[PDB]
Amino acid sequence: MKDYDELLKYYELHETIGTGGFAKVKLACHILTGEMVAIKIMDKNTLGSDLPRIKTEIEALKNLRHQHICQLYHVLETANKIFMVLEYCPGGELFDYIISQDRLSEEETRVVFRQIVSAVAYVHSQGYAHRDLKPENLLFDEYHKLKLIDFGLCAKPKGNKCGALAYAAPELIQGKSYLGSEADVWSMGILLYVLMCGFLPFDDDTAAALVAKIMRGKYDVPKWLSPSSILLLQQMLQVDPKKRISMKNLLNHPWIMQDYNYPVEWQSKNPFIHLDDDCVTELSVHHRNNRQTMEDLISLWQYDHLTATYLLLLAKKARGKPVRLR
Amino acid sequence: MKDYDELLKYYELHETIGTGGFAKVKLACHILTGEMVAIKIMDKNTDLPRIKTEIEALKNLRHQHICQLYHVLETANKIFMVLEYCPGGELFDYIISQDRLSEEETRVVFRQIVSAVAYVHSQGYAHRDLKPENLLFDEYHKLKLIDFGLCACGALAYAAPELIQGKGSEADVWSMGILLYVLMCGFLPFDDDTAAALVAKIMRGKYDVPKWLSPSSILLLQQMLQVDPKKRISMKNLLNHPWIMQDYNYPVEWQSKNPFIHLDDDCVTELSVHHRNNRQTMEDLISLWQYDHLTATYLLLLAKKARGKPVRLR
Ligand SMILES: O=C(Nc1ccc2c(c1)CCNCC2)c1ccc(Br)cc1
Ligand SMILES: O=C(Nc1ccc2c(c1)CCNCC2)c1ccc(Br)cc1
Repeated sequence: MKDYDELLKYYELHETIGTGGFAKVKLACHILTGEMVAIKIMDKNTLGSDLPRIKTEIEALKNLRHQHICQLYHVLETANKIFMVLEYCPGGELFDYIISQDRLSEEETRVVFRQIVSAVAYVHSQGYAHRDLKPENLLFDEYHKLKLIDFGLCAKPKGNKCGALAYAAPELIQGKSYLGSEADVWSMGILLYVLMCGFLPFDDDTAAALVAKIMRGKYDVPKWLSPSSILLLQQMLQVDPKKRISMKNLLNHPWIMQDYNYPVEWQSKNPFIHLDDDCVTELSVHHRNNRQTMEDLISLWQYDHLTATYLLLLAKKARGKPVRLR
Repeated sequence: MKDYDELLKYYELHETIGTGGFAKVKLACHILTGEMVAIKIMDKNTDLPRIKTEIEALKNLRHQHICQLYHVLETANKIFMVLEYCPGGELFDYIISQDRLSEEETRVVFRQIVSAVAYVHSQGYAHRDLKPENLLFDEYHKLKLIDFGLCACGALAYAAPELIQGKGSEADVWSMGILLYVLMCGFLPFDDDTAAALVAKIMRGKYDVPKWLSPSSILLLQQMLQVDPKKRISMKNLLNHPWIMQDYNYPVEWQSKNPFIHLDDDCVTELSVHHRNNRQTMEDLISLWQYDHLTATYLLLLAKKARGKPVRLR
């Protein structure tokens, strides 16, 4: 099977999780390292209008590297297919966690929300806005840690020139000039509300009635919400993006800090410079090449088999497993 | 979410099995019967005529080897299609995990494909996208044809020469021939890196014959893979072909075992106890086939009865 020749040199294929529209996900094992991955297989003759979104997502994931962002390891392409080798996320969607139970307690919400804030503060530090923050776009890994996905609508608000209406900021609906970041803080406000309430702050049977409600910015505060939760919600759900809470004040907000008593740690634990010597040395022995050639090659970050082997070795080291290539 | 309120009266949602663009497929449980279903969730704002084509065809087609439509729900933002549960995966996935299938195992599978397609054609439809990704295994390892978004220019590698040339039943036979080759070989008879080079190969109609293919398989492949649709084997001669009948000695049974007219009394009686009516009020309601919650409940109860479980609503 043609479209699979190159992929099978590097990965041993396990079960198909399934197929939705143009995209199939298959579990696989990276041969050199033994690590489990998810492979997103996209058919080019089915993808159509979504091809530019696929390219936008790939460009963003090449440049973003964080403990709460689903990691891209490898991009492969044939006549008919684009393959994205991605971080293994068996825990399902935050959406599934919400619908499976009545509303989350303030405490359960904070555990999850502090991870969302970490990811988004990092995205913004890199000059990006995600623009499609919603619970279907947050996955749990096997350590029950959240991983942001679906960067197909993302942009660089200060660089070279969105999704579910219920999560969209007023200024984003009305198509305004902005610093862009502020719209993601509104979407995080919506997520905070839905997590603690089990329903949206703005919802309706028609798109025109929903738009009007978002523009109005009036929402109910249920009796089970604490005063602390109400105060944070008012600061995030400001219709005026200039009056809305900054990422800086969100990171050490009293609600965020409750029970933890330290601010959100958003800085990435996974660098682009600052290579891991153990991994570089082990790659050098496998490829029978000198360390410095190896460093120069890794630093190109081509998202080829080398990028994948380096990143999965680094993942294998973080587990506690030996830093060894088979 | 308002988009999910009506659906969740009838179904308990389980995990996502796939997401691509506007389309997401989620596993679910039908609450009244306890039966598992697949739910295709389509965002209307994120292609609409293809969706309506599939729904129209599936409302009219009912067969043991066609993935069953149970229920269509629509909100402001969503179209939901409740479909037969197929946890055995794509025939495609199955083939590549085995490299290729024996002639024996190919026949078991191919006879089910011929059954589905002969029925589609009997109803005045051509499927036009027959490929191994469009054939799913159910929980009992029986094949179910999906993706009726094209009807009566799918994957070029499965497209008939006369179809590519723009000049409906004969073209599906060519596609089943491609499918027959891939099942026994594990690779395509016509393949290339560009669309123009693939088209040229299909037009010339020359392909390699691997050494492991029997003379019987080679002969059936030549009859299906005729570039001239007038020379190509008919559905009639396919149904009782010597290769088709080898381990079996009876022709392919293509007629549907899944009726629109005949209603099952046990299911009607059980639905009457849930609905608080007599028979005939219930029969008249079922016979409308609206693809509402009643069609789902009837069809799932009938399936619950086919598997040997009690004919009972929770
Ligand atoms: O890893 C993923 N999915 C997945 C992985 C493992 C399992 C599942 C999904 C199904 C649930 N049971 C456990 C096995 C996955 C990862 C990234 C993306 Br994007 C989409 C899906
Ligand atoms: O049920 C379906 N697929 C499915 C369900 C579960 C699993 C799969 C597919 C993938 C194979 N591994 C097991 C998990 C299904 C049914 C109809 C349609 Br259309 C699309 C998908």
